[PDB]
Amino acid sequence: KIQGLVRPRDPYSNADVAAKDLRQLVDNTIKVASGTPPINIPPSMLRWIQKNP
Amino acid sequence: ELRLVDGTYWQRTWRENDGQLYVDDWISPTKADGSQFDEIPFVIFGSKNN
Repeated sequence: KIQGLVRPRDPYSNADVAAKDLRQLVDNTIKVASGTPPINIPPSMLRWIQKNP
Repeated sequence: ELRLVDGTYWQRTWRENDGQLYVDDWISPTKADGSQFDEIPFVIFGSKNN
């Protein structure tokens, strides 16, 4: 964004004015990685009580 | 389970309810008129033959 994009000028005067510029700013989105800790799901306990693994 | 006893067709199904193992009773499917069957209605097809 240009702050002093507008200047009060005088058509009769001839005095110089300092310049500005088109700055460029950058947005961001950080990446997050998650997961699941190893969970024991052996078939033995489910089969023992006669249940589908 | 498909079985052929003395030239008749019988089949057993195993219910196996979710979390269990249950089995149906014996029963013999029969045609529109009756007479049961003489061969199992299960055909196995392969590249060479059936």
